[PDB]
Amino acid sequence: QVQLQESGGGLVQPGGSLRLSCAASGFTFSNYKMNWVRQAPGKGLEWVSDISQSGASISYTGSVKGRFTISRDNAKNTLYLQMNSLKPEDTAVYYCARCPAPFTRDCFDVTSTTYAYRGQGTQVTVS
Amino acid sequence: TASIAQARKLVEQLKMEANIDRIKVSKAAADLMAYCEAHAKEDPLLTPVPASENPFR
Amino acid sequence: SNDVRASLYSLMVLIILTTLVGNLIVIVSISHFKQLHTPTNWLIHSMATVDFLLGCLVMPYSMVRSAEHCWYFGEVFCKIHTSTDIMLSSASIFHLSFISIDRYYAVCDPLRYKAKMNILVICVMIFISWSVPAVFAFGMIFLELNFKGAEEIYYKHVHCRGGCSVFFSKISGVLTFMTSFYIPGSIMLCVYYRIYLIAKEQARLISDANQKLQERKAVKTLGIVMGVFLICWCPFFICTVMDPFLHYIIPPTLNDVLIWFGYLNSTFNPMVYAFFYPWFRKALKMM
Amino acid sequence: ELDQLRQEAEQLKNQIRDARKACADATLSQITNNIDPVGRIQMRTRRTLRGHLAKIYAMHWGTDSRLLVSASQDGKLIIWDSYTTNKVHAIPLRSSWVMTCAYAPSGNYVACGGLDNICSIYNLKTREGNVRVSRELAGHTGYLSCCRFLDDNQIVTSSGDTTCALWDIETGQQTTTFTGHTGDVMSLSLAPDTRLFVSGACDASAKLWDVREGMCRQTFTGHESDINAICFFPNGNAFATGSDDATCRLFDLRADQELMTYSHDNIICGITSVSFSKSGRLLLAGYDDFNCNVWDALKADRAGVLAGHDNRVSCLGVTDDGMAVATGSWDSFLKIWN
Amino acid sequence: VSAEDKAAAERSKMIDKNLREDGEKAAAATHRLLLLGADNSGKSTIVKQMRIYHVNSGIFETKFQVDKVNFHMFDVGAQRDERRKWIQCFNDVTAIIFVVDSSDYNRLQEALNDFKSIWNNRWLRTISVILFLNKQDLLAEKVLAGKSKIEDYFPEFARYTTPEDATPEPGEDPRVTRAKYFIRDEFLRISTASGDGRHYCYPHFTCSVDTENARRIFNDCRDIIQRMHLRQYELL
Ligand SMILES: CC[C@@H](C[C@H]1COC(=N)N1)c1ccccc1
Repeated sequence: QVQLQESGGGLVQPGGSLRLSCAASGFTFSNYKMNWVRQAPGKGLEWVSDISQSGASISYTGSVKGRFTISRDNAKNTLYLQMNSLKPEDTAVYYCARCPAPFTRDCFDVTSTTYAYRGQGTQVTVS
Repeated sequence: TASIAQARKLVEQLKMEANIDRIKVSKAAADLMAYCEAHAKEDPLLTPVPASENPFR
Repeated sequence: SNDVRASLYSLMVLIILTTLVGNLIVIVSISHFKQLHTPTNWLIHSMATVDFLLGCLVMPYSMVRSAEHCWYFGEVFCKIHTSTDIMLSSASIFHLSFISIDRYYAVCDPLRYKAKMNILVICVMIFISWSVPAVFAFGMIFLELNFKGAEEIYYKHVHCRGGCSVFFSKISGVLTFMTSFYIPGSIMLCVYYRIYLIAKEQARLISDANQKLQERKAVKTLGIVMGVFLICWCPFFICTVMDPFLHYIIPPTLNDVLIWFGYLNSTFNPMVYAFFYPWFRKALKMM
Repeated sequence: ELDQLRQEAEQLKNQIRDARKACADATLSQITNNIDPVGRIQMRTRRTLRGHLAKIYAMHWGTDSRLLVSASQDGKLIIWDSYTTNKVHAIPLRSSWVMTCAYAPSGNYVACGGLDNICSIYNLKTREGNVRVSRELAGHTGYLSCCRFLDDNQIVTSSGDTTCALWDIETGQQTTTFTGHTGDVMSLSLAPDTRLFVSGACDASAKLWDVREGMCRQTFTGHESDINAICFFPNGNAFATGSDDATCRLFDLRADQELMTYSHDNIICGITSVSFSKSGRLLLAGYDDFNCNVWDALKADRAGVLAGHDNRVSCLGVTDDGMAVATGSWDSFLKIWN
Repeated sequence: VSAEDKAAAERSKMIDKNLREDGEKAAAATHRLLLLGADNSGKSTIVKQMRIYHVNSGIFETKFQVDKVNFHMFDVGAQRDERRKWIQCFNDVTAIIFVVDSSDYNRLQEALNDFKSIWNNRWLRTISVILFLNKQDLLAEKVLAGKSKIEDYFPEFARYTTPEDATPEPGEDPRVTRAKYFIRDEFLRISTASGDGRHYCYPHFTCSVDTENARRIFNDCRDIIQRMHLRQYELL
């Protein structure tokens, strides 16, 4: 069974830091590109960052560029997101998601409403 | 209210799936082997058929 | 010398076999594979048949005439041979011009290429290329219009050279030039220059955009095409049309070498027009 | 109370996994170790059905094992005579985006469907001698990816709206709606007894449904990407799936879990179609790498290759008597292998 | 040999002739195109004339011609938000019309992500994209208003400079020109990062009252087909 159990999150002061983790199981973590998706209250899902299979090609959303840092650990099958210098606009449920197919640079359905290969989510709140 | 309904539906479905009588993988594999070997001689792909009987010659 | 004659015969028979093998390969590959049934491929197939018939019906006898000056075939066979040779050479050059026109349409009118260059037009072009040379060659040779008005000179020229010595008078030489070489050659030159210009513009734009947001394949392809055509045909036709002028001063050795250079165009047409492109090589590899 | 329900579901999943592990007495690879290998399956293209002028998306053999229907994006639904290569019928399609086609077991009907979200039934046997749309089955809110005939009046269809349906052809309404998949259902295969059927969706899960009751009997999860094909074992107690992770997996209904995995590091291209031979010993899978592989259902060792297609192989079917295998591809041809 | 066999062969020959005629009729000066975009984008209003509906609920088809050349433009409307599967049915269209709402900075990153998946998709690698950056009038209104800052959504806009090759409108503001060309470059960097030479991106700045979109699609399709022919003939 393909599942993506996340961790981290919780209360944090503005300007604080959090380190979200993603326990990936049921698939070859080294084969799939991985993404970070968050859903702010009252808004739809928004792609935050992604990292390629090797870890060379990394991209970020403009609103979080420079602060957040995604890191993958293919040995332990875990995905991280160093969420330092947080802002009150960053309070959202952070879902881990992976691209549907391996060996591909294209990831169509990741911010979908009912995507299958996504995690349950981590509640991150800033106060 | 949609989330709790979906969760309870999933729980009921999982309960129904769990409440089944499974057999041993050894028995399943033995039965699969038995069927394959019993119907082996009736498979033209497995054993090539003479060109006279072949309808695609 | 016997050694020189044997070497010349070996080289000429190698040319003949190469021409026949290449043309037959092109013909069978186009006529057997269903994916290679496009009208352009049909035009190339017709050109390959022209060159194959040339290599089967003219080159074997022109080979023995080149080495041995005696034509051991008679006058009627000479008339048939000359007529067939002119027919097939002009048909091959016409097919080259028609292929150039087809590619010009494919490049300059790409949104209407499948409509304009349909099988009906391609068959019309094939019929023209097979028919107009035939009428021209036969009605100029069998009706003896090539030496009409220069009869006695023609007689001295044929007596000295050998049984067959394709002779053109000042008037029939210019007409043969303008009918077999210049018009199709000029058409090919203009359309490949236009294609080169368009391809150069496209490559420059693509390179510019790429480098801003961050090799001479037209020259290789069109240079090969026009170089093969010109090197094979132009010297022979130039010396053949100057020959009626300047008091027939060209030695026969130059004429023989240039006529075999012209024959080499039939050898090199299947290569350039089929084996150069990747789809034909893929079809051959699949076979 | 969402957390409590999630914990209940998690412990139910743990119990199911523990039951499967307890039932996992041995492995198919271990038990089939002593089995003699099949050898080298050399299948040669016997006939090539030309006449399609565009990419080909589906085909289905007839019950008589002679006539087959094919679909393409040219808008044509050709019924072929595989014996003589003759085209028995050529049915134009309203929409050129069809992704599936079916041939009724009685032979009187042919169905098709695609991006129009509509399954169209065509009456092959008419008094006037022509073929025309008998009825159009509407109600799916997504593209229809597979349809299979139970009889002249009942048809099961799968759609991209995550739901399979059972239709009353004469009435034209959904007798039963099957729900539970969380992704686009790509393929559906019927049981030999037609009392059960399995579906493969884009959630890496294959579900066993009950035709009469309309409930998901079992769920199988062993894939890591979208399942593109599915096919019951001839015995009816097992099935095989082909997914985008370049892997075929054979599941057992009674054992409730995967038995064997058909994959290798050489293959990286996804799988588009699967099918079993008459005995079930050979599993044939069509890939995106322009050809197909003839696996061994028991030894899980590749025993042949069906090469000779110039584009992606989109469909693959085996005759009911096992005589021939017809594979369609995007190069606009069907090839019958034997 | 038999009478039934002869009749079947005659029927097959008639069928094959009918299909050959139908294919020749259908493939003559007819180019299929896929219109993609979001709900906010004016994808339905890109091509004004000839909005000839042929909706079957699932796909809204529009047919139009420019200079004796027919274009069919499909809009897949009635499908779920997941599109990684049915997008493979459009892998032989001549071009893909991608429509982006330029003035909507919130979903611009989503549009960029969608554009990159299509571009790098295995089955859409050989298809060019005719990018229509719609709502330029609204983008200009936003830039003049200044209430919303594009730097917040794209930090690299501060270091951005207007390209030299720009062709601004005579009555256009330098800030508007910089913003629109910034969006255009954001799309073109993605295009050129992995374009393999078999497809290109053709960007155009459009409004809601633009009537030249059909001509733009004609010209870009002509360029696409010309480049394809040049590549086929080894001239490019
Ligand atoms: C009789 C001379 C030939 C040339 C030879 C050279 O190679 C050939 N294939 N024909 C000719 C052909 C057309 C017009 C005038 C003359």
